[PDB]
Amino acid sequence: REEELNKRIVNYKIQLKLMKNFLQELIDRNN
Amino acid sequence: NIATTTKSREEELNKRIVNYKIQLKLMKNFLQELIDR
Amino acid sequence: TAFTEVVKPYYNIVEHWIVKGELIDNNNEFFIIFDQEQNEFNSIIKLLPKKIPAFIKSSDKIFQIGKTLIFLNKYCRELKWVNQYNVKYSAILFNNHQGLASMTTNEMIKLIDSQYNEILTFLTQIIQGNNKLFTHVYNFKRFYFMETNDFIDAIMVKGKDVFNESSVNISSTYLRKVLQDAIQISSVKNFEYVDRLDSRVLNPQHGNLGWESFTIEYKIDDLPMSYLFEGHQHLQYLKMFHF
Amino acid sequence: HNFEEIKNLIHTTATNLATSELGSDINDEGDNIFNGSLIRGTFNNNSIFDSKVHKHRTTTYVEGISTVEQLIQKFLDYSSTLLNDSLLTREESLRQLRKM
Amino acid sequence: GGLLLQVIQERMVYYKGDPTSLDFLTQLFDIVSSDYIGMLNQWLLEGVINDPFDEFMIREKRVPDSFMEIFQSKSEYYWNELFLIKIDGLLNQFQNSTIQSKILNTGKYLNIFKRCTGLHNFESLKEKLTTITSLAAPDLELKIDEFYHRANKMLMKLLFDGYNFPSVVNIFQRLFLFADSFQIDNFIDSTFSELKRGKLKISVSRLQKQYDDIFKEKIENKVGVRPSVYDVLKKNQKLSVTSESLYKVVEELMD
Repeated sequence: REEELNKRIVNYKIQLKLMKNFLQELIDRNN
Repeated sequence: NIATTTKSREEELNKRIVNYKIQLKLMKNFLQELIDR
Repeated sequence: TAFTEVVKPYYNIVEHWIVKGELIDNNNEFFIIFDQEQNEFNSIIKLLPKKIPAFIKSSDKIFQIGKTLIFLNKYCRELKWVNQYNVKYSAILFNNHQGLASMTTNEMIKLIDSQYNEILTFLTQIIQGNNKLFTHVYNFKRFYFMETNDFIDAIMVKGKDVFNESSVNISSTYLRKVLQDAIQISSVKNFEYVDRLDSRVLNPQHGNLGWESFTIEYKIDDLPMSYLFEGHQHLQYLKMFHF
Repeated sequence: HNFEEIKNLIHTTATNLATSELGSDINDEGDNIFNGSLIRGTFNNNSIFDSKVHKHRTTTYVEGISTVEQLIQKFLDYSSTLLNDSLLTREESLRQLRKM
Repeated sequence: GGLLLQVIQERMVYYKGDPTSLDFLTQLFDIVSSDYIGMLNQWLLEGVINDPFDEFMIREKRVPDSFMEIFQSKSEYYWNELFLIKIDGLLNQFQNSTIQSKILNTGKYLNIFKRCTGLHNFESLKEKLTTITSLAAPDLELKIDEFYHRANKMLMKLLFDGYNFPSVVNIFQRLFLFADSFQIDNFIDSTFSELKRGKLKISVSRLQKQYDDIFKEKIENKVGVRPSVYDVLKKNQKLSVTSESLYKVVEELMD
């Protein structure tokens, strides 16, 4: 059963990484 | 079957998810403050 | 004339293996090799008796020096003494002499013997010193071989109701409560390594009751000693405990 | 009950640092190894051992907290414990608490 | 840019058995790499990046002027996002997660110390330090570990002895978790009629004042008398009404 929790964990890992990359893109473009 | 242990496996996973929900929402609030300017 | 320069690279491989404990030859031209597929320290490294050259001496000691060096500087993570040793014996190979090639066989054998004695002396001073191998083997015998009968009586009296239900029903919190209560009741609460104790259920099958699955596990993962003790030995320690 | 542990640990760390000088001296030898250490090329085979070993075994908080990362991690774990123990982490417990 | 080291190392594999060619290539690699060692040594010894060519792996980035005020308030994102590791220019020695983390955190911790206590450099401490002699040296991991331990030692003593963190923990306990419930009890008693009214049916600005009279009251002290950390943190706190109700805000992190 816990496979589902692990799957959601990895999905949120990807989402957090995307958000951080968005911050880096925005800062690079503003500079 | 996966071995049972004294430490609660599901509790650890759930705590990780909650800590990943706090980081996401704080990051979203910061990005909203950054974008609107 | 040609053999001196042709053999120098082989002696450089041997120098790197002897002093720092690392393998350089990417091609198959040495009598020591690795096995990445293996999953235990003692058998990742193996010797090749067919490839031992005639001009090399004390090969069976070179192998042990290199293996113990790898073990020390990658599992025990004792970098300080490894660095001190590296400096000490580089000051003999490269300063006193001009390398392994510029060394007569008698002096080369003597140097390898000195390195072997020093390395095994330090390996003892760690494994049976800071790690206290004998004490942990004694504790293995104390717990796995049932010696502290009071602790197990405490576990059984405290868990006389938890173990009744099927192995699937028992949860982690109930096991922790049982173990802590049994530790408090018995004389293990004053035991030096009471922290290391940990209970588990191996196979939570529907047809297996609690009595047929509970096993006590002594955690030694915090020490480098755990890499010496392969899983097969632990499995034979859990079989005899079951009986 | 959870805060007692952190209070004890932080008191121990404060006492440990009180007696500790500021700034540490680092010494080194002449390092004559040269070619006996360069190991130039693509790389060695030692990379497999670094991945084979694991460093998930850290406990007993000996001599208090020694790294700022553990200092932050202890408080993060404490806050996570406070949220999880309270009836706010599951959906059934939170719903029942809200109704009550 | 930094790709030259990769070319030399790739080139050096074929001449690994040739004495003269290997000696020349090793000498060339040693002299060429010296600048990179200078950058790394300054980063690990003083926490300062110097050369503006963006050659170095630890990429500190400037905050845009348009966001200066935002990043000053939320310094956590400044100190956690605007330091990066440029993976392209890394050698195989640094191609390890833990080593990368140790280098980055050592440099950041020294930078925090310098910016906090105001020191331009660590001359006052007069400590004896050893620099990394070469990238091919065998004790690179040991040197990095020693530098990281030094940085932790300094930052730990700063936080505990200098900034009085242990008392900040008790202050947070009191203010947030009511380890001393007398003040909050007075607050609830004083504003019992207001708190139970619907969100919009009561003036928000009054609760701020009725809270400050209870919590952040003050008696001043003469010049030169040191303030207590509790004194400093009392005036920082602000209590405000928010639109996100408890049962709604906690649902996200699942009148």
